[PDB]
Amino acid sequence: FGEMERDCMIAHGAAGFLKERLMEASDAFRVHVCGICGLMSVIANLKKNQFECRSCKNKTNIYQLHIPYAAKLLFQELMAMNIAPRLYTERSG
Amino acid sequence: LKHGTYEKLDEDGLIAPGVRVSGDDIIIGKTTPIPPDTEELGQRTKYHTKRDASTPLRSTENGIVDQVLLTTNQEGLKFVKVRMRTTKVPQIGDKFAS
Amino acid sequence: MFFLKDLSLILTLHPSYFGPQMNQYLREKLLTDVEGTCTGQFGYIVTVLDGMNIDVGKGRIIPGSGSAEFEVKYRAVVWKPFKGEVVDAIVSNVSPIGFFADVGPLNVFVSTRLIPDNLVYNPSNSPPAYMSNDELITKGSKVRLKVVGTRTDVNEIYAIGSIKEDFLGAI
Amino acid sequence: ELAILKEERTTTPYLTKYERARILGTRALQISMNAPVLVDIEGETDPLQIAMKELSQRKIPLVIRRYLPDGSYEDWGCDELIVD
Amino acid sequence: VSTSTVGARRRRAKQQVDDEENATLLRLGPEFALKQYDHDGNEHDLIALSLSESRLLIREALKARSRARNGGVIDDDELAKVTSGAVANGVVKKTLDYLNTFARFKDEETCTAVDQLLHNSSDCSVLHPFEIAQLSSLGCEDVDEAITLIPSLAAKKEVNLQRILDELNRLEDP
Amino acid sequence: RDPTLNKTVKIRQGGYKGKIGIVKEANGDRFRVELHNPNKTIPIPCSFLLIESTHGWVPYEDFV
Amino acid sequence: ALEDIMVHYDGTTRNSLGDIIQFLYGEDGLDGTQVERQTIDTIPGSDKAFHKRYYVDLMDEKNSIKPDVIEYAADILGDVELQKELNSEYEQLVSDRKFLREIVFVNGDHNWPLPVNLRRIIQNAQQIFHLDRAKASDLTIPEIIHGVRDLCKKLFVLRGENELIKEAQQNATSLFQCLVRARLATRRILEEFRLNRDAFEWVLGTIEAQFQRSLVHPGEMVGVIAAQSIGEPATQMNVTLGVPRLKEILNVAKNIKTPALTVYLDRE
Amino acid sequence: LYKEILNVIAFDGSYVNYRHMALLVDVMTSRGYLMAITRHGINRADTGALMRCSFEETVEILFEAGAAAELDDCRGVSENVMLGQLAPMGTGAFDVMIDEKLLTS
Amino acid sequence: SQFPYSSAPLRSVKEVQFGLLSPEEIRAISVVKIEYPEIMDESRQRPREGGLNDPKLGSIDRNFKCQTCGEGMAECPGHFGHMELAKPVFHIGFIPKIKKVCECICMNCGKLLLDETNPTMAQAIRIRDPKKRFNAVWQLCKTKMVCEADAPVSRGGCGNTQPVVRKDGMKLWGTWKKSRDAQPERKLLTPGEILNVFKHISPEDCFRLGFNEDYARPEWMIITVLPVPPPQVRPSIAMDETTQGQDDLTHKLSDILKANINVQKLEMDGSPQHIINEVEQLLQFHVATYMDNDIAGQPQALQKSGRPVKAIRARLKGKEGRLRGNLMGKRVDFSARTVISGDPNLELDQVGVPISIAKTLSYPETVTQYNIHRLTEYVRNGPNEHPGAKYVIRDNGDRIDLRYHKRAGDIVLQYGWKVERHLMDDDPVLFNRQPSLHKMSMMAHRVKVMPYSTFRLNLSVTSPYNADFDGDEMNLHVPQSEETRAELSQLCAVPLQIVSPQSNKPVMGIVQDTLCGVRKMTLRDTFIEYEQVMNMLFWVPSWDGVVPQ
RNA sequence: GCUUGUGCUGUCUUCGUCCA
Ligand SMILES: [Mg+2]
Ligand SMILES: [Zn+2]
Ligand SMILES: [Zn+2]
Ligand SMILES: [Zn+2]
Repeated sequence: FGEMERDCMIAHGAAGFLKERLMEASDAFRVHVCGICGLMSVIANLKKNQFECRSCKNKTNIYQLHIPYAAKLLFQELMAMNIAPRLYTERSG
Repeated sequence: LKHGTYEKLDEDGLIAPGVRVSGDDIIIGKTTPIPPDTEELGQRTKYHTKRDASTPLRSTENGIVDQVLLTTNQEGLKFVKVRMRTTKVPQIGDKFAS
Repeated sequence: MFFLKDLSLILTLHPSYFGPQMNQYLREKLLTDVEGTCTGQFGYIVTVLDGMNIDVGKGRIIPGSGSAEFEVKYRAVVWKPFKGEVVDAIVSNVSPIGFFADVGPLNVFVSTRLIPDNLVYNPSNSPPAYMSNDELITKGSKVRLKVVGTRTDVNEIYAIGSIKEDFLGAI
Repeated sequence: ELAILKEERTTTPYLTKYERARILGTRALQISMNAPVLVDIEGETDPLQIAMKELSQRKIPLVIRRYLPDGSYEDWGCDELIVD
Repeated sequence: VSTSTVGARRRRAKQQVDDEENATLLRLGPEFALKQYDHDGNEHDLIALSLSESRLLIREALKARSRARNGGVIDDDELAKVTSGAVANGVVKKTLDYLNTFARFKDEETCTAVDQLLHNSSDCSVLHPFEIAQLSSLGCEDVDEAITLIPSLAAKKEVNLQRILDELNRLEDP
Repeated sequence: RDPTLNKTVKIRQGGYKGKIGIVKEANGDRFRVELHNPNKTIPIPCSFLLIESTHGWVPYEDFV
Repeated sequence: ALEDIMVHYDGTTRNSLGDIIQFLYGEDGLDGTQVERQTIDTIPGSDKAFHKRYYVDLMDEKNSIKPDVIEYAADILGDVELQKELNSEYEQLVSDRKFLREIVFVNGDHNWPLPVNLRRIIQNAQQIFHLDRAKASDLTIPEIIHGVRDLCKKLFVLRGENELIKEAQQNATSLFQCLVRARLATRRILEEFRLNRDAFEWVLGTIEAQFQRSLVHPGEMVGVIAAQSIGEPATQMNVTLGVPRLKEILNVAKNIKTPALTVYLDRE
Repeated sequence: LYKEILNVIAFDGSYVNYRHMALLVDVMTSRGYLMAITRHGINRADTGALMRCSFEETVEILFEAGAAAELDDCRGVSENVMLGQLAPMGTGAFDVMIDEKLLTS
Repeated sequence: SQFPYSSAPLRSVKEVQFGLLSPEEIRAISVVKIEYPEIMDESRQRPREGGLNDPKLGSIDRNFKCQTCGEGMAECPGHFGHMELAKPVFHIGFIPKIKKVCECICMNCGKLLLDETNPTMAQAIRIRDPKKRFNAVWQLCKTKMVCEADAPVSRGGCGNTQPVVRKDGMKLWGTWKKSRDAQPERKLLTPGEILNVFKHISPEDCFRLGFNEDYARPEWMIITVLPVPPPQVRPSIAMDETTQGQDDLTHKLSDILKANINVQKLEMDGSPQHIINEVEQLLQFHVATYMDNDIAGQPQALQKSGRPVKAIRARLKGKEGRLRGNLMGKRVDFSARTVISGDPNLELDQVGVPISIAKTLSYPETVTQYNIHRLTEYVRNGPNEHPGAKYVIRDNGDRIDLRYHKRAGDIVLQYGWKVERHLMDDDPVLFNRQPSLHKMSMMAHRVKVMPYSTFRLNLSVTSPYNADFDGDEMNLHVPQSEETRAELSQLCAVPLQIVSPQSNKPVMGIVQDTLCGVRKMTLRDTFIEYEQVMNMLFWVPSWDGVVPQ
């Protein structure tokens, strides 16, 4: 599903179909993010039910996101080049 | 092992000409040795020492085995070639030109 | 120590409950999910004030799943211990390593290394107790202890007290 | 604050095609997940057809929140938007 | 589970010493700071509650909920059983027992007089609400005892602590 | 596991009578048999088959 | 370049930053699938033909409405209030002719894409209400005047009571109102189309409904649609022209291949 | 600019509706100066870094955004596409809420 | 519902805040320190701790679990480590920016060469945009070549002359006009010195330069500690049945770690400055080519085979890069492709689908009381008969593969479960032909299951697709949800696309022999007898049963 | 007494198919 097909689906106005194509029919992934630093550095043990961002030293302000696996890979490669992409779930102003 | 069948192989691990083959069926049986695990704790005849490296038929193809070649390579190990034959009849969607 | 706090909860409702009794069902679900819970950030939530007249607002339909998400804001009474605070307690169990007390729902453990030496543990006593010449502390006896450390769990709080300082011990 | 009072609503009073498609999809999904139906179905079984029947009779229990570019919004009921 | 009305608090570089919880230093953290905000965003003060005020509030709320659930038609056990959840029932039973066995003021009018004395007083206009709750809860008898139990009151020597304690003992039912 | 998997079989009834095949899948009575000449696999009930043995063709019941 | 451009619920065209690109999409707020080529009847012709087609004089007997097309043909001559209404209509038509001929279309072109096909609506009304036969019409002239005038103020592109909103709304429907007034003229309705009361009300309601249906829908991604609509002809295709000239235009090249001036001289 | 684009399009007899070319030249002249449809024109805007990097000069744009501590507000379609979210376009330009008042019937 | 339950609330991303990573943050988010170049412990499995494949960095194996989070390969995202560098090095992407900042400030007392007293500087301060603010400040302070000890009253200036700094390779040279002509000395500006100078810059001066105190600090452009990506970023491949080859990034990290140990040992034991310079330039080269191997004016880092090293930068750019190749467009599931054929007996919005494609593709239908009987009939039919089904999905998400189920006839369906039934008649599907020049290249059709292996189209839709039947192929996409099906059937359907917005005219018409025949049949001298008239009238689906006179 | 096994490389190069 190339870029031109994406533009055609934008021109149709079908946002739900585009989201389903690019996530459910493809690399859908779930990550946890700290609510303070906004980094994907949370250490989650789901069956032990314990979450922790060791850097920010917090256990309660943690959320889960559904993002493409390629987006996760891109953010990790950016982090490898010392760039800090921080994902926040609220606006500031 | 693979999900395909192995009953069409002979003792030497090679299929014989004249046999029907479907997709994924195994036509060349090959194994490579592997250092055995702690299964020497006792497994009389069922301890794994080999890993399967067999050649399956292409999943979209089927036909008859036409000829099986056996020889040795330049170095000196065995070397096999299997030829499959099938007939293709014209149908809707086939390309023709003048 | 008890406090009044403005709390919020996110409630997700399945489409099978989209009926006229949606508001009341959300209220009872909120009550069952809030009353008696223990969160380390806040402490212990004991009751919710005005529990039958809480505004729930309009729920937002989650895209791709149909279920509605509600933001419910409420005021509740919350209790949380603090480091270096002196509170009363009631002894619940006696052990050679120390005694276990109860401060409401919170259970506080005090080790012998935070107990004065004259309060020697007597296991032969009926019931077993940490007793001195003029003091006798056993199960059900009023004790005043100072909280030194607090341990936070996933949905539990563990507190450690001490009675080695003045104006503590038996009361 | 961001909400706009019902008397001074200035957006179009007609249901756009995107809103119609999204409302039909959401209602069909809810019906397929065992939500109560508000219209009498004669012999219909398909959730999308039941949702379309609900829309034609103005019985869909959903609200459309239209967002303005500055951040404010207007709330419109599915029963007060004209559908062709 | 439940989320406070205070949000944001993103990453920075500076570290402060007023971050650890400590009753003695009167550092209650951001979520229990002296300044709070309601659902409307207006200014709001931290609301401490003594055991008398807390007991009155929990009894009032519980009896209101019990009356509402019964169609508008006193025992602690039945009132605790009104609530739902076995762990919730145990927690409210433990709180009811703790409050009952340490209730300094079981009367509404006595609690009202105590709150008015501890709020409208000129000396108490500077007192932190946590200090007020601790004084009304612990039932101290001496200035030295109160200072030892509550180290924050040591730095506030402009408070008529002894006469306030004697008034509290007088209001306390023997 | 059925005793008829990967065994040469002959069809005795229906529209494919007298065609030699090999049993590939056998779950509940609907044996999947590949046909030697038509490059295809067809479903067939166990009643319509004839399993080869050392002494001529045997029916399904008389073999299992 | 155009991917993030969308029509919003206030009618404006904006990008992802909220910067306004157009205060109304297409300067008329219409969908690109809802317009057809129509002729504006006040633009072409001579002054004699325009006067003959549109002017109705109730004093001169040979330059009035015909007597076999109206049942009220007797008590019509000599009226002054009705003559004032007809004069107001004619002055509005003359203003429209001046506006279109002098500001909008100066070369006389009058076949332009507009919404709501009026010819189709008129012939549909004629077929539905059986407007054949020499039967006189019961449609009074003030009814025609007030119906057309009210119709020309219900074509809502923008909603609101602000004065700027009203000015933008009046601006957005100028050409379409000119088309409607040129078609639904009193003499034309009475003689060429021969509508009656029911047919007239049906035509007015149909025009209003179809104009409401021709507006662009908020949420449209008109930027991507414009990009595809411009790039698609480029796929199937001494002054440089074609793809190199399109590249020069889109890159804003400083040194184009064939610079040129178009110099116009004074009349003499 | 509209006249030149119209000349180029209409020379070979083709026809394009006015609104498309009007939107194009309005984007090309909205900033007060001529903005070319190139990386020098498009990527010198105030749009989000994630939206600009997906066109051209990805790594340079990301390095500049990191060094400048840029904040992407994720309002564009490209950011939501590459984050796997419902883009605020078409059917995603509004929210759907549950009507409790109507449900009483 | 394909992910295991988590008590963390589910939210979406509203803002992305960019910035640089500080050494404190790199150390804090790390789970292990990497100091051993050897990948394998003793060539006997169980990779060495503290190495580049430490088991705390994450698990990329089926049977092994991550020792940091305890999750399996499918769920573990990977964890970062760090690698302390013996000497600081330049970040290859920020060297011109470091040069410009060095021009902007004073190399001895870390202060801007000009203050707000200059009105032009105040105007440069006023602009909010950090890039333009930095540009203006740089355009001003570049001219100023001397720190001012007193105000042009002491501004704190040390008075020293500002050198001219020129870039060559990755090395900056600062030419001081030491005290008309004299002998000027150009000395190397080592990364440690610039780092120390940047560290003294006040926060307010940092803000004046367009940097941010919290997220983008000027001394963080110098690498003192290197974050180590998890194995998920740099997976190993299986070259043959036995030997497995390491990723390029792993080899480059091994080279970096060897150079670091070399620098450290050299400094500790004995220090001839020339050898220090050589080995430290080798370390700088390795760190620079680990991130950017397309550096102009110097040779590329090569593999043992002679192919150049694949750097991180080259993973993110081009058609096959991360952005264009895996985010703006990707490969998707639930799709089909085959040759297309014409069908005069199909409706305009219908598509003919081969039976094998209908068996392969599926739609997950929710079990309700309106369809439970039909769905259990489909489940009884199985995955090899049409109409059948392939999977039964429980509420908890467990799939039941109907191929390998011995009691598929004894499966009872509960309300709320999902059945992945085969593609059926009248299911909406999206149909597409490349290149997709306009939005009529993707339209939603209705499925009709037919024999033979081609897709079938009405001939009037061949114009918007620009397709013919001499070998063309077209793609098909199956929606997987009720909302997505409604979107396809109400927005993208073929009848809704008849009139295009490009030229406000139809894009579909009567074509080819239908056009020729309609011209021939409507000629004035064409007459038809009663029997043929009856046949043609019965051929009309919309005919009302009344024969005309 | 006897029970059916559960998956796949990477990187280049060349030749082709349908548009353009
Ligand atoms: Mg072709
Ligand atoms: Zn964090
Ligand atoms: Zn892990
Ligand atoms: Zn200086």
